[PDB]
Amino acid sequence: EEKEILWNEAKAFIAACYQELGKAAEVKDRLADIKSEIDLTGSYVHTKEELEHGAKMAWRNSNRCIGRLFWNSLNVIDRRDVRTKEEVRDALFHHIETATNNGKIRPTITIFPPEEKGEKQVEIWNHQLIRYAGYESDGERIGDPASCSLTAACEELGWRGERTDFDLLPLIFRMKGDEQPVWYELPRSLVIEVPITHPDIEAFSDLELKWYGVPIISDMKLEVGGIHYNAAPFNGWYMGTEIGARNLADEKRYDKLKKVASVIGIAADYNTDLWKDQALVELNKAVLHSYKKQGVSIVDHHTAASQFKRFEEQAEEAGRKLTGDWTWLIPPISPAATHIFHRSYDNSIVKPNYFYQDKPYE
Amino acid sequence: EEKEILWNEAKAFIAACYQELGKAAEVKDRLADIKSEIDLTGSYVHTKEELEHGAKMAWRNSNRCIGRLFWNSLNVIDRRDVRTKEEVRDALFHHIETATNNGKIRPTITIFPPEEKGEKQVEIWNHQLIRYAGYESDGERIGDPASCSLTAACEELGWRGERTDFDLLPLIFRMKGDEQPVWYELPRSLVIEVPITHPDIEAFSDLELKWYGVPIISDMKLEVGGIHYNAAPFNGWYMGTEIGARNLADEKRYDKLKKVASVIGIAADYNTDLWKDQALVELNKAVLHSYKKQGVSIVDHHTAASQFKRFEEQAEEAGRKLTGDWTWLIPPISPAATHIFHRSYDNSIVKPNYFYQDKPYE
Ligand code: HEM
Ligand code: HEM
Ligand SMILES: CNCc1ccccc1OCc1ccc2ccc(N)nc2c1
Ligand SMILES: CNCc1ccccc1OCc1ccc2ccc(N)nc2c1
Ligand SMILES: C[C@H](O)[C@H](O)[C@H]1CNc2nc(N)[nH]c(=O)c2N1
Ligand SMILES: C[C@H](O)[C@H](O)[C@H]1CNc2nc(N)[nH]c(=O)c2N1
Ligand SMILES: [Cl-]
Ligand SMILES: [Cl-]
Repeated sequence: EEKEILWNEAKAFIAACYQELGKAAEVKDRLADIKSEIDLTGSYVHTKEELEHGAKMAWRNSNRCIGRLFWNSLNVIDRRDVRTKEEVRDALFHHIETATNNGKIRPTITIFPPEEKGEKQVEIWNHQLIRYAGYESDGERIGDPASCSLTAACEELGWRGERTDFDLLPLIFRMKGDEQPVWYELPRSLVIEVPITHPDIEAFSDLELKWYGVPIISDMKLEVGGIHYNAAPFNGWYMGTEIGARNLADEKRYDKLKKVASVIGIAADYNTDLWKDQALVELNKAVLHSYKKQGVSIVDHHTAASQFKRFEEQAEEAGRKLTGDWTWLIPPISPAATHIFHRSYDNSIVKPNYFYQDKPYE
Repeated sequence: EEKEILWNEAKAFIAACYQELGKAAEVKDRLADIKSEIDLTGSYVHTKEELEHGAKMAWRNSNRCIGRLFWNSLNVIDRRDVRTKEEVRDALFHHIETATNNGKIRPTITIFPPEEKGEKQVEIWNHQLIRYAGYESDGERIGDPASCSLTAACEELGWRGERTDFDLLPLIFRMKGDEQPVWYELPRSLVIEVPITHPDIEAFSDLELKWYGVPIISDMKLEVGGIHYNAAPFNGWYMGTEIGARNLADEKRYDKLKKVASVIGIAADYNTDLWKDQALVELNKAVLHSYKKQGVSIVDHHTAASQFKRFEEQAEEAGRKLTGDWTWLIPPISPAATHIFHRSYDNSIVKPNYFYQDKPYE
């Protein structure tokens, strides 16, 4: 009965995947073998090629992603073999090292064993493999509020943060069978961080801002042909606005705009001065400059939008329908200056794809 | 059979309107009289109170409008009495003068006689009562491209523009019965314009930019209780971004960003410099400064969003459902710095409301 759903999702997926791979003739016999595998086992196992291509399609179908031009160059690491928490740990460490690539970031995904009966083999608690802790107590606020609750959950497990504004959270995950997750401190040698400086306002370094090099999302499920890879962390490189216009700017995040206005020498008293907008622009210029100066990959929202226009053009030529979420595709800074703002996008969900799933805590 | 639609729209409208006006008891007898009026005549006529309140509700229900906090102070001018093109003209002139109010702008609407059988009594061709002409020929581009086609249609009627970048289009409209519209040159004494200067970059005036004081939208239909007021031009004051981030910035409008970058002393060579964003911010600061210096009403996107937050709060207290179009409500500059960006809005259409209708030409 769920053997049903799996089979249909498998037919749809294998047909399209083998088609795109020029292997249309092998569809029939591969489906045959799958049809039997589901019967006996209650599931089927992807070939390395299907799994690599599915992860690529899934990125291609991510409506909210402006970076999709490069879907076909995704570096897929197949780690369906892992059985131990040491192996998971070492896999997660490797992912960080290989994706980082000394600053020249490789979009990469590491794929762990999929859910069995909706039962997770590996359950990752981090939202990104590399994220900063957040604390709030007695009015006091330190670090990244977005991480307050995961931070409290790590501190239930005998971890303790130093309470700087940029404590690296440990990796934390649970193995099937275990009642509590384990946690491992990140080796600082693996984590590139970028101090934020401004191209020509030297006082900007007084803010003592920094951010980490690589956003590695670890809380989404990759679904491919009815197989549910709940643990499959992936990374791109940052678009500068994500850091400069949100992580560092939002009132519910680091909330730095007033501090930025002060070091850039402008008043923060009157809305009509547009001081927040000016602060946002200088902060965002600073972030791109710092990543570039440090030789860590990053893209500005204008170039990103240009690439996405190429993605739109490439999709039409291949005869693929384009889907997209206008509300996430527009950048949070000068959106009307990108072509994205001035057109609309069909927000339909096509599979394979990445999906939200609930965290264990919270 | 359309006597049907009219009656239902009339019941819905009178019930809600009289309710909001504390006149619930008068609903039954007023409906009675309407029920008979439709029977005999094929339509019904609004009282002055219903028409004023309907126009106010219609603004309140405009999902794309961030300025709705002030819906209840709309100044409604009832001009259902007009029968001649001289009267229409003089009504349109008055609207400009009274809405402008020497710079202290009054949100106003002038309401002309409604459609009879879907037949317009008065058919206004302008998109705004005050707009700039646009020309394109032999690669050459002058004025406001948004106005290219209306401009060509006026020049079919024996008008001729001087071909500056800021020619005022004439008022142009057609009376039921007439085959061609008539046109009337706007008296310059009625039209306030604002030269764009920057608070502290004196070279900014070399761009020789200006814009008109009052946006008076003349192409939407006001619908109230099944009555279709195709001619009912209305105005607010500008939000600075409409001028600085769109009318003057869009490549398909005045396309000034490169020129702005030059006078503000920054390079326009590299996306990573975020020169468009910086140009956008200085251009927008300039617009707000110029309107304020000239004593012409204007609002910045931050204050506007704050007012709209108050509108949201006021709607909840009155037990009214809020509707809104997130994609138009977010400003095109620093949208993530307003609360609007971070919540969602039900885009349902509630009546009374303003609607798009086709232009005669094009
Ligand atoms: C290579 C550089 C990449 C860039 C610059 C990029 C850029 C972005 C941005 C800016 C967002 C929106 C975040 C926001 O507005 O808050 C996003 C969303 C997303 N991206 Fe990408 N991306 C890249 C690579 C990838 C990769 C490799 C994948 C997966 C294989 C991916 C999948 C997604 C998904 C699933 C979302 C939506 C997440 C959600 O719903 O919360 N992207 N991307
Ligand atoms: C008092 C100051 C006002 C301000 C600042 C204001 C602001 C705005 C803005 C910024 C937009 C969106 C334009 C865009 O994003 O391109 C808008 C849309 C709109 N406003 Fe207002 N508004 C005001 C008054 C009014 C009035 C008096 C009415 C009618 C009685 C009105 C009805 C609308 C409508 C119908 C739209 C949508 C038009 C469309 O769909 O094209 N507003 N308003
Ligand atoms: C469940 N959402 C996952 C998530 C957790 C923590 C931060 C952002 C997230 O999603 C937004 C998102 C997702 C994938 C991205 C890939 C690359 C990139 N530069 N930004 C990206 C941004
Ligand atoms: C059919 N759309 C009408 C229209 C024609 C020409 C310019 C803008 C328009 O609609 C957007 C619009 C509508 C009403 C507004 C009222 C006040 C204001 N400051 N901006 C406003 C902007
Ligand atoms: C239809 C499509 O979403 C279109 O490009 C919209 C985008 N959002 C907008 N938002 C505003 N404020 N004004 C516009 O003219 C548009 N155009
Ligand atoms: C659900 C609601 O639209 C929400 O505020 C969205 C708005 N658009 C967004 N767009 C981006 N890029 N990132 C976000 O986190 C959000 N949040
Ligand atoms: Cl992030
Ligand atoms: Cl306008």
